Amino acid sequence: EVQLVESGGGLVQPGGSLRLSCAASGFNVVDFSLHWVRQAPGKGLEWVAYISSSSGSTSYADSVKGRFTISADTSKNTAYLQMNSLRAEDTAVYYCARWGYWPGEPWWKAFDYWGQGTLVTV
Amino acid sequence: DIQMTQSPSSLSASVGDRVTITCRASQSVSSAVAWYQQKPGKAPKLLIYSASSLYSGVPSRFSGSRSGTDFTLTISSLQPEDFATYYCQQYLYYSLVTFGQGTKVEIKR
Amino acid sequence: IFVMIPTLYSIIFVVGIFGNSLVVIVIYFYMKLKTVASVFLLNLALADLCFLLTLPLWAVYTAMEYRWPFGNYLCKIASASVSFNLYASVFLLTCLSIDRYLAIVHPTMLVAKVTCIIIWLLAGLASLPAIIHRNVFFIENTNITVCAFHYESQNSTLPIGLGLTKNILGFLFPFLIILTSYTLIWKALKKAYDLEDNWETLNDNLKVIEKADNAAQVKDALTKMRAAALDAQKATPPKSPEMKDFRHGFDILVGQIDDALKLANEGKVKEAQAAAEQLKTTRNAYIQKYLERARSTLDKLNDDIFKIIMAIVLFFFFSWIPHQIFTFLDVLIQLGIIRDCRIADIVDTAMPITICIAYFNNCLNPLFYGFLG
Amino acid sequence: LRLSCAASSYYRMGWYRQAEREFVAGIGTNYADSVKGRFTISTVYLQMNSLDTAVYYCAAYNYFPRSIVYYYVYWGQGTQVTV
Ligand SMILES: CCCCc1nc(Cl)c(CO)n1Cc1ccc(-c2ccccc2-c2nn[nH]n2)cc1
Ligand SMILES: CC(C)CCC[C@@H](C)[C@H]1CC[C@H]2[C@@H]3CC=C4C[C@@H](O)CC[C@]4(C)[C@H]3CC[C@]12C
Repeated sequence: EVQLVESGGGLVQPGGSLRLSCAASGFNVVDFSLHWVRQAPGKGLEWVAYISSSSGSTSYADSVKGRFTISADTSKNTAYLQMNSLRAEDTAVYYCARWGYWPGEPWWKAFDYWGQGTLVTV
Repeated sequence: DIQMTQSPSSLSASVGDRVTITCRASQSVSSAVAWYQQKPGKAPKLLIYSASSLYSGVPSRFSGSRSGTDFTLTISSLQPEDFATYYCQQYLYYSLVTFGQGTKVEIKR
Repeated sequence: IFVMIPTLYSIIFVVGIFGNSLVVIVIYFYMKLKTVASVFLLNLALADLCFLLTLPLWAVYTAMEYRWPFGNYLCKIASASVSFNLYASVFLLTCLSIDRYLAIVHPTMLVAKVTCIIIWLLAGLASLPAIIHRNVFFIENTNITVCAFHYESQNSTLPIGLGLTKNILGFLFPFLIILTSYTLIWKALKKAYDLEDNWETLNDNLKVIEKADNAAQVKDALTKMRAAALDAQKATPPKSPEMKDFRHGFDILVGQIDDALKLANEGKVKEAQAAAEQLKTTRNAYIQKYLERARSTLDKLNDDIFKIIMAIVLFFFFSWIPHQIFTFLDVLIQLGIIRDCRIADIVDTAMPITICIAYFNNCLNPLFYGFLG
Repeated sequence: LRLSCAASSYYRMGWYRQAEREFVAGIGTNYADSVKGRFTISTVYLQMNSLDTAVYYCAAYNYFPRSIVYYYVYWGQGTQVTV
């Protein structure tokens, strides 16, 4: 019954602010690190940002560093992604995968379950 | 900043053929390379969580391998539902994730 | 063959007698009998000495163009010696290969002595065809005498049986056992070298972290270190006590590398270097034992006892290939499998050369002690 | 008196007499000098013209310079003749 769903995708003017949710079910954010992977229309997958709920550590891609902000909520099982100052290169379908914690087999199963994906356009 | 490059940009093959997709890493990333399968219009699906360790729930025809920094994905029997885009992901660390460019496997006519 | 063959036997005799006598002297004085390999090499030298003692008989026999004036008892004894030399050499080489495999992959004098007794008895018992068959035979009414191999109607299939005994029991099974032992040795050495190389990469990148200023160099070194640690965790030593403390130690190591990477990505360099410094406590606690074992295994390759046995075993089975091919062809000819006159003349005109080169190991075995000592 | 060796065999054949193991005849056509011109050897068959007497063997060997490393001599069951 494991499932990750996304929300907040839509049309926003360039330079605006958008909020993307990753309301999950079947697990807890404290057990897995929720990553955000985008895919430009008719292009390959690109890693954007990630958050580790246990360690509180967040990292961003060098092309989205500073502009984007990622948070999480243990109670809601949601991993928000705050995107600010959106450019023309940020039009993509943003997925929200999950990744286990070292040590063990959960780490080796990278992005085993993905979210349905949400589309944002500028 | 490990860069993954997939040699076949597109792979037109017929049903029942054996297809091999090669993906190469700039550095050494151990066996931390996974393979996905994105049908058009939906999220990818994990196939080989390690370099060669098959996932659970996927057909046993998929099989990966490692020969250093060269990683290959093989499909023995190209069934009609095995026509999608296949990506190689290097996942050596959380902030070091890099996907391949994709290998759109098509129908050979 | 009329004069080329007897010269090689003379060279083998003088060099082998001078050589294999020094090896006995060296092993009994310098390379003192404190290991199984020394005992087996001493037995090999003694077998070579016995064959070289009986060699000048065959040298004279071939010089005189296949006429045997040394008698009947000497005709059978000088053939039993050759058969015994072949069988003792193959058995001692198998024992040496097994000893090397045990000493490398699985780190007793009584066992060695009993094994030598068994080998010197089995070689003598397998050289019984030359004792119960070989006799002097007068070629027709001519005064020619040859040291032939007689067999009656009851002792049928004796040529084919002798050829098969030489091929599979004397050569093929020893060759397979030696190949298996050396393949296992190669597997163990490859595992140990993988572990050692991965840890050397990890240590070099740790030293790079020590002499680093910005977070970019620290981040790259930590990336290389994490890749090396993940690779090394897969290089489990060959043979729960094991597979649970090695992997746990490397899990701790990779966790510390992840902590260092987490600190480095935030921009902190001093804390990343502190975590890299703490990374060696895990080595001193969990992985130092396996690193020492890997270095010990790799140190059993550069000793001058492994190269001697490796050279002796490889040269012996390389020099016996030409004779085993022609012996097998001879069996096929007398079995009726191949009746070609061209091939039949090839085997008879080249068998003496093959049997002459097949016993050059008895000459140049002592040369390996100096070439690799 | 005629003797048989049950051959009809690309090796040289011969008959040997042990009264030890002295040569008598051999074909590949040679005879012992003492018995030359009397015995006839022909397959392999030895026919007697007159009667010394002993047990006669039938060896099957190659030629002298051929296969000298492993020189085989296939003997046969002795057949003592009647004087
Ligand atoms: C380097 C020494 C040369 C030996 C040798 N050269 C010649 Cl020519 C002969 C005549 O038959 N011989 C005698 C001979 C030949 C082969 C063997 C032999 C070798 C290996 C395995 C078995 C035998 C054997 N042959 N007959 N009984 N045992 C023994 C004696
Ligand atoms: C590993 C090394 C030592 C092997 C020794 C070399 C081998 C391949 C050499 C040495 C002696 C050679 C033989 C010597 C004589 C003859 C007779 C000639 O009419 C045809 C070639 C033939 C039959 C040679 C074939 C090759 C041969 C068997």
